[PDB]
Amino acid sequence: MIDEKLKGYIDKRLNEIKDKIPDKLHEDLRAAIMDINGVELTEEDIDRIIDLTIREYQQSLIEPGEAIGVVTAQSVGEPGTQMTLRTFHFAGIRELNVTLGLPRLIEIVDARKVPSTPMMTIYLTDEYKTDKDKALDIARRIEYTRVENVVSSVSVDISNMSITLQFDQEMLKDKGVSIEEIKKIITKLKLGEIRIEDNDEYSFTIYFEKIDSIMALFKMREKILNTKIKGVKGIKRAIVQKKGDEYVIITDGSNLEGIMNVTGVDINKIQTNNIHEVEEVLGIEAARELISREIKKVLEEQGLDVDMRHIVLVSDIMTRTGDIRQIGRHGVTGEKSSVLARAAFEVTVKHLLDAAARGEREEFKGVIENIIIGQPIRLGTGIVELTMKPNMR
Amino acid sequence: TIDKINEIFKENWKNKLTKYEIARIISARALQLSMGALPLIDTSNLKSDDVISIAEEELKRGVLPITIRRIYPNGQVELISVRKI
Amino acid sequence: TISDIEMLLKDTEIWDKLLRNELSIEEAKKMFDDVARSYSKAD
Amino acid sequence: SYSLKTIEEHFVPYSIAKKYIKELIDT
Amino acid sequence: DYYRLLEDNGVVSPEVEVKGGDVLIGKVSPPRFAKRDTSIVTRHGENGIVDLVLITETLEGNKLVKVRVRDLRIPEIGDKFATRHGQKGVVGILIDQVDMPYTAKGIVPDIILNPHALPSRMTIGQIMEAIGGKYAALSGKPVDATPFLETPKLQEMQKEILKLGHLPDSTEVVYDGRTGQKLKSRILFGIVYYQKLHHMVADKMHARARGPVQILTRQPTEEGGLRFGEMERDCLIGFGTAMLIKDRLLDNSDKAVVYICDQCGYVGWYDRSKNRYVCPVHGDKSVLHPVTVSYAFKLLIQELMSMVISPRLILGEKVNLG
Amino acid sequence: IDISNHELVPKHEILQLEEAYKLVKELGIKPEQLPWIRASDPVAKSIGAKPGDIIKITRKSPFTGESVTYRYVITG
Amino acid sequence: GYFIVNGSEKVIIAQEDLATNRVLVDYGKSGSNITHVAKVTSSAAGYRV
Amino acid sequence: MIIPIRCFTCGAVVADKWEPFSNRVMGGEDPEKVLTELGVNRYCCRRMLLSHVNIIREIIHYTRPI
Amino acid sequence: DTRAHLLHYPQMPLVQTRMLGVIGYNDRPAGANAILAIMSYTGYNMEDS
Amino acid sequence: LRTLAQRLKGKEGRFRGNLSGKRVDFSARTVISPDPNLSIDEVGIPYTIARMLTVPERVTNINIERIRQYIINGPDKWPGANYVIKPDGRRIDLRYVKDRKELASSITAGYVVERHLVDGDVVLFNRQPSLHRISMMAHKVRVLPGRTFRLNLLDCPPYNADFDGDEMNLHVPQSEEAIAEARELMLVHKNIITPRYGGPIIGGGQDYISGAYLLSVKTTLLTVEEVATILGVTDFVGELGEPAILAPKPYYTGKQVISLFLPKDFNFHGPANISKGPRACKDEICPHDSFIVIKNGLLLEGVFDKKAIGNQQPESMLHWSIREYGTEYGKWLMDNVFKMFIRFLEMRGFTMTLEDITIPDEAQNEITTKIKEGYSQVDEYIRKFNEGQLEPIPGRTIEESLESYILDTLDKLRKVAGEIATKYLDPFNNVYIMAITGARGSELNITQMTALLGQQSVRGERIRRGYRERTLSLFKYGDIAPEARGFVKNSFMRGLSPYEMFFHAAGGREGLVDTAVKTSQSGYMQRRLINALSDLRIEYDGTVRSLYGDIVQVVYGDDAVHPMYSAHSKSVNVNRVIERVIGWKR
Amino acid sequence: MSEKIIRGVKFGVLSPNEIRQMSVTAIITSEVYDEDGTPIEGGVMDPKLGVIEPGQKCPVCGNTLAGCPGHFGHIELIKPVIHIGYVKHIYDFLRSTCWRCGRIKIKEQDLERYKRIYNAIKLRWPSAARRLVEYIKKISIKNLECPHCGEKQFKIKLEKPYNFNEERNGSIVKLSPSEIRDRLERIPDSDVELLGYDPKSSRPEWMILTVLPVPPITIRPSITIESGIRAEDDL
Amino acid sequence: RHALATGNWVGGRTGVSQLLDRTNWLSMLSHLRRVVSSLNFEARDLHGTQWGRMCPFETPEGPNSGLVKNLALLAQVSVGINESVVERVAYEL
Ligand SMILES: [Mg+2]
Ligand SMILES: [Zn+2]
Ligand SMILES: [Zn+2]
Ligand SMILES: [Zn+2]
Ligand SMILES: [Zn+2]
Ligand SMILES: [Zn+2]
Repeated sequence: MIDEKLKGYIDKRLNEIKDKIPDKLHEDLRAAIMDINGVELTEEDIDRIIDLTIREYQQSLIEPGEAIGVVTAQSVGEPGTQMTLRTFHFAGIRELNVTLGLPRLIEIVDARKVPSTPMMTIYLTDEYKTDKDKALDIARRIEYTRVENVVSSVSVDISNMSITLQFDQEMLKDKGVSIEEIKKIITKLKLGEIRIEDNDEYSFTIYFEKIDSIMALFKMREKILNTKIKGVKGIKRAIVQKKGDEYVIITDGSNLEGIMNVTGVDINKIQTNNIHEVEEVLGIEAARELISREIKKVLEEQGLDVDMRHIVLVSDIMTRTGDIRQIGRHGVTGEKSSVLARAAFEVTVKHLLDAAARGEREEFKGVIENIIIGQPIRLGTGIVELTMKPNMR
Repeated sequence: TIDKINEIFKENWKNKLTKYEIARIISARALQLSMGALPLIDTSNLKSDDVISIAEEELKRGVLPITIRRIYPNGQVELISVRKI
Repeated sequence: TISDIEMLLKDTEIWDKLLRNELSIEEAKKMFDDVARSYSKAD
Repeated sequence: SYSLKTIEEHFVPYSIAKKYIKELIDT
Repeated sequence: DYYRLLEDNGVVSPEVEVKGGDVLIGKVSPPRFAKRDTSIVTRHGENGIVDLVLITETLEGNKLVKVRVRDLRIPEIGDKFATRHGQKGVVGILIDQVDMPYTAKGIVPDIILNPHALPSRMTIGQIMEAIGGKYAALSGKPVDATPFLETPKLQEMQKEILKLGHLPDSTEVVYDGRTGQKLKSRILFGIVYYQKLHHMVADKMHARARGPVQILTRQPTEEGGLRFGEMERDCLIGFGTAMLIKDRLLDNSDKAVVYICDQCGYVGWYDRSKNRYVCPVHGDKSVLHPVTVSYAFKLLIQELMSMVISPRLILGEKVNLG
Repeated sequence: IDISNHELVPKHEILQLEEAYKLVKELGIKPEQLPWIRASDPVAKSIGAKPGDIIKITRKSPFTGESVTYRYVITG
Repeated sequence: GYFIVNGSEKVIIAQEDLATNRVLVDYGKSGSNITHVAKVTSSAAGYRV
Repeated sequence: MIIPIRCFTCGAVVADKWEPFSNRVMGGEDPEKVLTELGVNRYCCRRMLLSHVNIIREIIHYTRPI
Repeated sequence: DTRAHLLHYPQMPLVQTRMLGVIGYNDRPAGANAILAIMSYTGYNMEDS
Repeated sequence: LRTLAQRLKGKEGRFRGNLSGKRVDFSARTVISPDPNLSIDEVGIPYTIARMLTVPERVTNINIERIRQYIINGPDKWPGANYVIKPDGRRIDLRYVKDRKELASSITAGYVVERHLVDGDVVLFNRQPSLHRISMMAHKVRVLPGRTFRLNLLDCPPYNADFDGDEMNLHVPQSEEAIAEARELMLVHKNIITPRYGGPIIGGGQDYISGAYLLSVKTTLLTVEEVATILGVTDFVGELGEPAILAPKPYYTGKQVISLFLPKDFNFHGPANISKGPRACKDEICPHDSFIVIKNGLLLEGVFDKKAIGNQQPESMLHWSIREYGTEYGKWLMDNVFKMFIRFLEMRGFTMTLEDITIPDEAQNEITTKIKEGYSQVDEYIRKFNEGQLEPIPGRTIEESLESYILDTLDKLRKVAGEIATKYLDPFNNVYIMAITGARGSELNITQMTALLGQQSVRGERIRRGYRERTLSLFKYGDIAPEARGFVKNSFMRGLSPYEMFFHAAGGREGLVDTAVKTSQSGYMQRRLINALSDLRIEYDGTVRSLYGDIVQVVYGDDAVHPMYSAHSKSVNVNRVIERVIGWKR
Repeated sequence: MSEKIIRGVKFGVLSPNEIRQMSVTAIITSEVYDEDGTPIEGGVMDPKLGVIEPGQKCPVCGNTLAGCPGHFGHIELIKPVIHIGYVKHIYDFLRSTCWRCGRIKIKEQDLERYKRIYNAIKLRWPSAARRLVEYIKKISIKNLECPHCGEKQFKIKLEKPYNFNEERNGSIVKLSPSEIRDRLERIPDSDVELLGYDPKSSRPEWMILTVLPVPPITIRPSITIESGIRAEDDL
Repeated sequence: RHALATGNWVGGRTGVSQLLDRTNWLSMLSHLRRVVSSLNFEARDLHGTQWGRMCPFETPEGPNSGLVKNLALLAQVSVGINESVVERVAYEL
């Protein structure tokens, strides 16, 4: 119910103030004033609103010399004593077990190559997203189902030197792969001259010519059972789930390149639990974004609130060197450009002896070693230096 | 001209005084008064005989002559006075 | 791998030379392009 | 706290040393 | 002064006040490698009265003397009390009988417990025990609260409580003691069993002023001081204070001054006989400057020097110069 | 395959040498003091970034909307 | 139920441990050449193997 | 150990009522009537008389020589 | 004993289980019945006080 | 044998035991006890602590006379002096001084008087493990009789301190610069809002919330004498004004009493914590006063709850008031208004009984019927599983599908029983008031105390450990009935069966060890992060470059806004400004 | 004599000459104390090293317990021994350069180019400089012939913690610490500088202990509990 | 005696004998009836086999949760007999 003259005045004042505030805050302010209705607005109210907004933004600004590193470290580490492993299963999938809490945060900040219980959220393309059956088919296509899962029974005969494989009718249908495909794969193995008889339906038997010792026979059997029938490597099980007008796939394994190669999956929206393969494939900025989002998710499931600025700073300091570097002794803490702080972080003598051998000198530009000897630090009150003229007092 | 927010920050902190600088000024003035420096404000009519309180009141009034020189990372130095004449 | 370290050395030397205003921007850009072309040809 | 650096140092005048010490005694 | 109360035979007589570091048994020991004092000093914090003195002969033939000292502990603010259900808590305050809220019959609480302690802890057994104790005191009949079988049940207990003269739900009308005004609501009253834990505040205080330090590290311990530690150091860093860190980690512990040679940088010494500074390596020809550091850092430097590591401290102008 | 279209990947741009000179003069830093990105990273390889350059990256952030960060291109 | 040793009442706490002279079977660690493990603890007179 | 001189809640003397109450309860009379006619109606005193142990009878055997 | 404690006036529980008399706890009691009022009288009983 | 490389290695070595962290002087450690009378930036200390811990307080011409008094009183009398130091540097012990008056007359400028702690002295105060920044704060000394440290209740959240007998540490800074930095930076009231998120870390506890709610109910009415008693605890003297009710009897409404403390230009329109369920109308027209309406500093509508004055609650009325009127006003409001809340709860009466958790017999029968229906449904699922007619959920096995079915059915049963118990429960009980207002309660606690405990799961699954195909010898072989595997149909009011109690204990066993492992893991991770991030600093151009010169961020947080000064996660809450300006006529 | 701050610490290997010059006495006596308990001169508990008993004058400086920094001693080992803490570094020195001359087993022109590059970026890019140093070390270990001499080089293997085995003919031989010290001393300063070390502050031959420093009494005080007998530090 | 006083045992296990706790009656009784597990999150968990043998509630909080237990009210520890007689009776059966 804003008057047209009032709207013109609002636009004039906003264009006047646009240089004193961020573009997003300006847009939010402009949207908020237009939204107001049911109450009369006057010139003085608008002027007061704008002045209060600018003054609050100016008061909200950070202060030079702030020891923001220690504040961020404490703000991230303090909820560790409140984070619990209360929930073990992902979303509404009771079957899938995912670690999410303090251990997940520890393995995120430690930059572990392979995470405990890796997971993937695969979004279907616009063709396959609507229907449940095609999503189920594409999920069943990629599960890495080996021969040992499919076979009901395996029997070894020495006199015939034969291996008989017996399959379940339902379990063969559950995987969705025919026995002819299994036999074709076994022939593709071609580890020796082999004869295969059909024997009973949903079963068959294999004999060999140069089988040699029975130890070789049993090793061959172990090789046969540990043969993949279908699906890309690394994935244990894939479950189709509904997220609202769209069906996605929750995956117990992590293989970004393999899933990207699968037809029917858009490469643009793929979520991976681990941060290393995305760094290898999507670069370092995507890795930093994923690190921040994963930390935010971990802090969110526990229900406690931590500001996004601290998470952003932590993710920035993790990927400062062009790669996801471990926070601990092998990484950013490992290279402080100082010797005393390095030797004090973890109690070791090897670093002092290494520095002595290399002839390295400590510049004492940091904080940890300044406290050790006794000189003041350069954070907060340290950054400010005063000049006084006592003559005119 | 690094970024718009950087300019806002720099023009905001020109006319204001951070709490670290306030704490440093108060601590320096208190240390000076303890050794025997003569207070500039009127000693009497003050409810608190503590040196810290006298230094804080001096800072609030602005009598004490102290100039803070802040060195920007690019080499620029800014002088901020506390006299407030 | 010595090519990468030597390229890093040359690039940081060119940047420090630019920071001392020894020569203008365009010549430094030519130097950057020339060194990149020369030592990416080997790789 | 006491950093001494001598710049453009001049020789001590033997003839004017008496005048300098007299001025110092006056001060 | 410390041997005032020691008897002639060398052991303190029973029923005497013992304060601070008074001696209880006077023993002299000949040196192992000229008498030395190994006499028993009562603990500095502990004050009490000698209760019992016992003298015996050990199997090997040595005289054995035992002295038992008693100390009276009156409950105070900070003493820890706990019920039979897991409600542990210190004493917030001790309130006089006049100030406590009295009932129409005049019975004042012995212990008042905040109701907010109940619903999160979900200890219904405490209220059940309160009602059971009230019924047991009123009717005088025994109460059995064995799990899965209690005699009598709750309903009969409430009915009998009503019969004896109190409210069935164990609440009762309460008047404010201070102002005399009746509370707008009734207050539950019970006879819950309480126990006094041995974590008294009397022996749980550790406070240190200026005192002794270690011979090696020159740091305060034994009364010993509280360790500051990494986490508190980081809290102080987070507030940004610098002089406070210097006070808490340098001034009040292992504050030392060491004279360092200009050229080699090794730690020298001041000679009291001749005002000249002396360098261990350079002798007398070099100038040495005093630097104020933590003695722990000097100990670290000397321990590295006991290795083949050679730390050479580089001095710099204390002023900003410029 | 093209990865720049992924949601996790911000907007990468290669800025000219004059802009880099102005940036390093205003920041008062050596170019290597900036956070640096490897020249072999796929996002840098897509835009053909060369070592010694500075990459301007715009990220989507909830505080300002678009945030501008600068990375340094290093050798391997 | 307690001894008096050197004037102090010392009591031997009960010690709970896996049964000796019995064989317990369990799976081997995943991703290793070992597939199944059985351990037996023989408690001899004075020594345990 | 020995019965308190006064009730903890209200400063009412209950020590002199220990011997009659204990003797009559041990004689075979229900504690309720004995307490009611003895002169203790507040349950704060009743819990004092009802829940008492009289340890002092056992301790006099194990007394410190002093 | 090196460290001993004594409650001067201990009371057997009013609300007693069956096993209390078996273990002899009511002959060696470790507490006293306290008239308890569940109310927020002053605020010095907050946070488990 | 320990050698010179083992001396400075490991725990209790030179690096950690001496260099990183060392024992300090002028430090005390004592149990904490509650004390609501002290200000938020105050700590109560015993007389012995004050007498033994000293402050140098170098003599100047201004305080000389006052200092003289400290020397007239000896080391034993408080306030007094323990030592005197001449300008020559010679220490003198006041205990052995022949005559204290003649020495007191002798002192002049330049002397130092090591004196007992007096009221107003600033001391650092912290509780282990000292996780976050504000776990160590500067408090003003107040000397009280007793032998324990007395900490204000509102200060419990920042220290994570609760009164179980867990102790706390107090350090007395000696240097004048240290004292000044402690006062100007680490004072408690200046750090009311936590840096982790833009929200107040100091606020109403469980009892303060209940008192505020009961004082702010629409039905409360206070006479003149009751109002005087309520306002006596506060440091407020002024005209009460005409009572809200003038006839037939003069009555002051609780909101009227509260509004005397709100600033005269303060507009708020948030909902209360009680409007978190069905009773919420999401408007300022609800007959239930669940919508807080404050206009021009008058609490015209709504009640105070955890969402109005509660701690750790961003975008609350208290948070907005502090952000707009300064931390000094925040502290003043906290002290006075919260003491008023506690006094009103004292004089009204708040208790816990068995009637308010006891449900009527009809509710119990209805819950039993629901339980029987759920048991029949689970038995039908089991029968279909045994007969092989069960239809699995796609992507899952038969056993997984059956377990999911059973768990979902039992969870729905527990939720339904809780809803039934809440519906049949009294509209306004003390336990209900505690739960709805956020004062130490929850809906699940109400369900478990009244309706039924529910399914007890260990490590996220039903109780499976025990004999073969039996979790317990009391049940038949291979029984998958709900009652067999850790499902308790009995509330705590009704009492648990022996096997039900065993299953409850088995379910609750996990926390006892999870907390212990979590503490150590969190400490290790936080130490790692602190050691990695310690060098960062905010510069004068907005950059976050480290002390070695390496730049981390061109702008901090993309808007150079500290989380401490931001309204939750927003630099400026525009709707809040709109409220501040036009809320009275909204 | 002006109060100053500490700008930094220059770490390095303590040369035997520095140990001999810094020490206040040479320790030659095995015995620590005498029969009567008085400390013996020239022993481990030499009063010259330091004072720990309050009220006792220090012979070297004359200061009391407070004000005495503690004075070092030294013992002359008859045969040099390998410092354990530096074995790896010594290992890295042994296989990189030949025993014949001590030069790096790398062509001279490549050595000049590597030295120029390292000197250019030894301080600007410490990580890149370390990578260059490890690459030079790898290519020096790979080459089994000295370009300067042509002498055949034998693979040197380190068996933990400090045993060095050289493949002479077809047999392993234990490398004596004296021979290792000679090989290290034959290495030039420029080659040491190229390998990432500082020749002036640290020298490879200094890693083999010719003289062992005796720490002062101050850092290893003799604590005598009142009940017990005199106790000595494990050092 | 040296084994009982110190508590360090011959078999390598430690803390076999502890000084009797006598703060009150209950502490002494509990400390007498105490079983300490020599040895994981699985072992700390309450097992359905513990019914009638170990108390489900009595356990320390912290690193020893579930590893130190108290013998139940009606729990008896077997004394044992010679194997030969049982072997003979089984063979005769
Ligand atoms: Mg506690
Ligand atoms: Zn020298
Ligand atoms: Zn009474
Ligand atoms: Zn409503
Ligand atoms: Zn000396
Ligand atoms: Zn050679």
